[PDB]
Amino acid sequence: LNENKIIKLLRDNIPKLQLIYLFGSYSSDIDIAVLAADTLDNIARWELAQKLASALDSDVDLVDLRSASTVLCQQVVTQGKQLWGTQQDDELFAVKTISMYQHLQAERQAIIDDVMA
Amino acid sequence: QLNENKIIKLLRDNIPKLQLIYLFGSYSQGTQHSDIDIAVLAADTLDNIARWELAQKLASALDSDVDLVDLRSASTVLCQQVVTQGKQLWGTQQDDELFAVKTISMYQHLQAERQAIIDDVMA
Amino acid sequence: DIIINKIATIKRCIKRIQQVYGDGSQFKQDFTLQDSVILNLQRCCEACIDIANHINRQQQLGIPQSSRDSFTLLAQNNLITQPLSDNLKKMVGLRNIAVHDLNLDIVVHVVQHHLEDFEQFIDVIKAE
Amino acid sequence: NDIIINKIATIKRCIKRIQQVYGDGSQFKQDFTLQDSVILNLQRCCEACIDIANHINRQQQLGIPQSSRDSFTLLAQNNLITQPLSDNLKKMVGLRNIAVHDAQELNLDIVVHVVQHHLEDFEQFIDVIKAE
Amino acid sequence: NDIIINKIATIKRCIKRIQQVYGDGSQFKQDFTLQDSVILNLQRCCEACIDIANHINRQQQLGIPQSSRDSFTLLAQNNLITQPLSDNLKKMVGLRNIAVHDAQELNLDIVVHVVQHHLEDFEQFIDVIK
Amino acid sequence: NDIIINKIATIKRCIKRIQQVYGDGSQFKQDFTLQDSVILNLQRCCEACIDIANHINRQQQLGIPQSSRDSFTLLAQNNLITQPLSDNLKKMVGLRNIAVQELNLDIVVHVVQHHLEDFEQFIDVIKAE
Amino acid sequence: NDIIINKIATIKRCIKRIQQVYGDGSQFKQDFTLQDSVILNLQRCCEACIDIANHINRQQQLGIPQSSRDSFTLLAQNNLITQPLSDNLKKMVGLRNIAVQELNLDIVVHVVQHHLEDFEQFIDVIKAE
Amino acid sequence: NDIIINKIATIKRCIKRIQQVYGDGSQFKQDFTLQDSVILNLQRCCEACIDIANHINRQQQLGIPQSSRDSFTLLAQNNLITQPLSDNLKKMVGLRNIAVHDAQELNLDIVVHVVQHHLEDFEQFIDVIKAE
Repeated sequence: LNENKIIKLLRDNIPKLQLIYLFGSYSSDIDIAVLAADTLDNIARWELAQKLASALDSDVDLVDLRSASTVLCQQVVTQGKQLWGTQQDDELFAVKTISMYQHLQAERQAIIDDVMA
Repeated sequence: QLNENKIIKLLRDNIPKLQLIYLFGSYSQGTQHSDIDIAVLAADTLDNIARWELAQKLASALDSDVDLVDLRSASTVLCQQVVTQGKQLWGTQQDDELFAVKTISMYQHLQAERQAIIDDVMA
Repeated sequence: DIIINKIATIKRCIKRIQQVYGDGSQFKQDFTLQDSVILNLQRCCEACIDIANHINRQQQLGIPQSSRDSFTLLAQNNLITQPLSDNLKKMVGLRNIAVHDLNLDIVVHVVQHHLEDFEQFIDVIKAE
Repeated sequence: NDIIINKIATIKRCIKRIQQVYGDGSQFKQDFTLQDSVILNLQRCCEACIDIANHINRQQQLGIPQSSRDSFTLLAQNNLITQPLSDNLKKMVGLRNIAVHDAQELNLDIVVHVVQHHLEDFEQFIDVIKAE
Repeated sequence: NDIIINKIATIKRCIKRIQQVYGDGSQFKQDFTLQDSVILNLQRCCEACIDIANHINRQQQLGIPQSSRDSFTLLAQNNLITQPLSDNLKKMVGLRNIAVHDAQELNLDIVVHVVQHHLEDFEQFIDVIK
Repeated sequence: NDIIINKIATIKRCIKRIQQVYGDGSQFKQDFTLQDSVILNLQRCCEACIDIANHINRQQQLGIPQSSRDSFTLLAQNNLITQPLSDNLKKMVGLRNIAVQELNLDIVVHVVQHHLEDFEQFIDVIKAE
Repeated sequence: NDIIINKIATIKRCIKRIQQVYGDGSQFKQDFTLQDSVILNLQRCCEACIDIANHINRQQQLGIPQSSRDSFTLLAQNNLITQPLSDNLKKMVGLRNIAVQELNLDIVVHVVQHHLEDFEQFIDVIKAE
Repeated sequence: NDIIINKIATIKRCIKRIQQVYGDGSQFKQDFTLQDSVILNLQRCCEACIDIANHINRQQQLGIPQSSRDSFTLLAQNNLITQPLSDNLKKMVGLRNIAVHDAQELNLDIVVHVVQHHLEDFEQFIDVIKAE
């Protein structure tokens, strides 16, 4: 992965960008998460994914952390590799993510227990 | 390389009264990037579900997706492709030549019948 | 105009099969009368294919992969019933066997029991 | 069924207590103790609703929530709540999220707006479940 | 090759068939049964001719024809057929199309001009393949 | 682990939607929309299984699969699924190339009627971890 | 060549069934079987285009495609499709993933309403031939 | 680190609010609003502590906390808080859970006991963390 291509492509296209994470198998698809000051238009985000897809000659899943689920925010915080953004913003995002996830586990554990026999 | 010996063996061990085996996909021309396309002719037509099952059996043995074509029930268009681009891996020369002219003749008749249809959809 | 002239050929070809195959006393014995019936059955078979291909053509129902596919395309769009589709494709197979390579108890059987299928196909098509 | 009634009852008790403590609104913004009571009873309403929603999710096996707000999305995707009400409850979860994970960047004008106009979203959500 | 020898026997069997059914030709042009016969046995010769053309075009790796014409054209373009015999048979499968598929615009003159002077054409193709 | 929990949920949801849409058959082979739904939900099942298999192959360090079928071959060689179930799951990988027709719709009915239990058997082995 | 003629036929057939099944956006909203139909026929369109592209790349000896997307770049680098249509066809390559679904349904609707013509444009450029 | 500075500040703010609201105790068992204020400020103290725990565990890679409770156990097994303080913080989380989610089974004498004798568990947690 040319991380610089990923960094540039998302800086040139995402207003007020704050964090970029590479996550998934590469840290099928290259899984990339971004956090900006606003949530991105869902269609615009898919189209920006395909531009990254073309430039990296591979499938790309671009996740907007401002509108992504708690479960998948937790995965980005657990396994992700930060490629851009300050150390402060990463630690803020982690503490908010990790806390919300422990709260969600309390709410839904009875559901996961019943679906896993 | 493609292991044509295991293709031959696997089909012989599983198809009763087998007569022809053809390799005809991208793998027959230059093994491009892809289905492995294989055509067989036996004395009977094969059960379609049984034929799909043996495709997956070869797929497992060759670690790639496999399309197994029963020429006794395949279209004229697809029979023409097997004789045009196919590589015979088993069977007599007599059975191959019988199949070829039967196919090629049927195909030139179908081209006469359907040419106006072809012309309209590609213009 | 193509379909009406093809239906005309089918009607005059069938009537020609019927006249020459009379009682069938000698069909099996003299070949010139086998030749006439076999070619006029082929003509009937060919003409149905052209009617079918003309209809598929005027309604973009698909590209036939084989001669039998001409009737399969009409049946998949509910323009002939699938029992009639299977009967017409049976005749396509006999045309194939006549053209490329015919036991003639098969032709006597079609002549005596299966010409109706030609006549039912033209009765449908013209009805639309 | 046992657990749903109690939650329903908890929502009503918490609604009333918010109303009694917010009284006329006058001294609410200038006394941190009223704020605490109202804010803590709002969180109770939200959490009780999530528990009702997840309990229904579990008994009818509609899915695994990926976030707290999704518990209401699963009720809407199976047409057991109207989606205008789904989005109102989801907005209430986000405010709980703010009041819990970030104490001081609550804007209390939103809190009083919820009190004055959106507490009936709890009673609509509660108005739908019961009859099911 | 067995496919060649079987066709060639088909051609010879069907030419004689043509010649016997049309002995005198008094009642040829008003009895169209003996011509259902001659038209049928005519295209068996054509069919047979096309099959060796097809068979040889494939074995010698000159290309696979998509029409009966292209089959005779490829053998001429590789100089195994005399080229006007390529046209003499390309014109014979063309006569046959009109003969079977459009039987009322069939001049019926060429019918008999072809069983007349051009029936040998099948059997120079036949000895040229031997 | 969230990846395995959601893939098992996706498999269950698709198996139910397959059964609900196929019904008794009857109208299935005559509505291309119900064939498309079943076929696409079968692919979803296969991919979710491949994703489960690859995640297990990686966290348990059994090796790197070179292909979708190698994902199940690694689980079978470490005896976490039986060889018959391994071979059944590989068979379904073939379904991907059946979307891209009536020669095949009995393949699909065959799979619907006889191999959905292989999906449920694979997730029962995975739940028992 | 039969290979490209039949692929163009399937693309046309799939575009028709997408339009027929989607309608005016009617109830495509909350009925999972028509979204499945639309999604799978869009996949079929994408695969048929990739196969047409690969057949031209290999018939015209433009190179060996390294990916489904690289298949369209080889045509674009030899000017048999323009760059915008190449990039439009490439962004369709991404569609086969989101089969494996509700705020991704806006993606699907977006493609149905604005990118069908991209497939159509591609087959008419190929019909030049 | 800046995050730990703000969580320690929040813990400080909330402890005095508990103190200031509980005054002498003469009215606490009586008034629902002072119970609500005290309980909500205990929750904030608990969450600020949990966030410190989650932050240290992540950024020095001691593990992924499954729940708020294990977040304190992982700090204890790497000997950055004493075991006794780990279990006190773990039991304060549980009392809050009963206090916010099921108050009608809440033993307020436990809350009064925590208010009077266990608020230094938080302050002991802050003195450890701060003395890194």
